[PDB]
Amino acid sequence: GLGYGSWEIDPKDLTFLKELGTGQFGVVKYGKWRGQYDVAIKMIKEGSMSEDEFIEEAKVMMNLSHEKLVQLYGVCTKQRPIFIITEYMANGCLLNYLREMRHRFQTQQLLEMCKDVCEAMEYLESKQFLHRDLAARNCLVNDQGVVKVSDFGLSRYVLDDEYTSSVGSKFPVRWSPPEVLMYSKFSSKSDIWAFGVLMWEIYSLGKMPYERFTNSETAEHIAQGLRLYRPHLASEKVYTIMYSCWHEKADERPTFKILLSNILDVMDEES
Ligand SMILES: CN(C)C[C@H](O)COc1ccc(Nc2ncc3[nH]c(=O)c(=O)n(-c4ccc5c(c4)CCC5)c3n2)cc1
Repeated sequence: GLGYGSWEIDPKDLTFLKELGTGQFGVVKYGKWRGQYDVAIKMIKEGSMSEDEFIEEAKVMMNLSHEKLVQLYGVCTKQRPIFIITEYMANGCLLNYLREMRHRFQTQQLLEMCKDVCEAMEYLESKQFLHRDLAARNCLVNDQGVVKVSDFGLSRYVLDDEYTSSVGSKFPVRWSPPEVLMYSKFSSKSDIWAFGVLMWEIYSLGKMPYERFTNSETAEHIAQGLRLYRPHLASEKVYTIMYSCWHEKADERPTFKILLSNILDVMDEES
């Protein structure tokens, strides 16, 4: 209605039902939009986000529509804290889901999770849109057990310097290729590297990558040309796929289209 652009949701249309938890921008709630539609509501803590830049980017993000991407529905930006309204994913973050041993996952279920994420990433790659912080903690799981990629590009708007540089103390060192750690060279191939690490997280049922090392030690390890090794649940063919994401030379790493093809081939050979 009047006073709201196509990217803008009227907060008066929201019914708040449950608190999901706190993320790095603050509290996230579950609710309904116009009494019927499930939504998640990020409530953005004052001083945590580059809000004007995010709002301009939200316009681009809302047009990134793919079944395996958590949809941005709109933003509430007339008052602080601002809200980001997203698709609701009932089974929570992927990292926590993997760590719940009750699920007793078959490897075919783990490969399907990888395929979900790979499809999202092939879509973003086709739109020349980098995720910039791909990891299991940034994927969500719906009530059907479908995995979707969330928070694509959002690291660009984080004002906490601990997150936004290697000199910072919350930077995703363990998901980063050597050229990011050495030179801050972000590209499609840094997303590819991260996706390999995410496959490793899935097949390890949510272990921390390089779990016995510090971030500094991890940086040195990968700079010496050394890598993660094979999760017990990963077949030889699955391991080859994740390992292909870690070529020292970025231009030798596959595309998301190639990875998707490889993952489908393994699904065919292993089901
Ligand atoms: C019961 N117990 C064991 C699980 C906890 O109760 C956590 O349950 C949860 C968490 C998230 C969801 N679903 C959802 N759906 C769309 C989201 N969109 C966002 O932008 C967004 O930022 N989060 C989110 C992402 C990560 C985290 C939170 C929110 C809260 C802390 C971690 C979204 N979480 C469901 C259930």
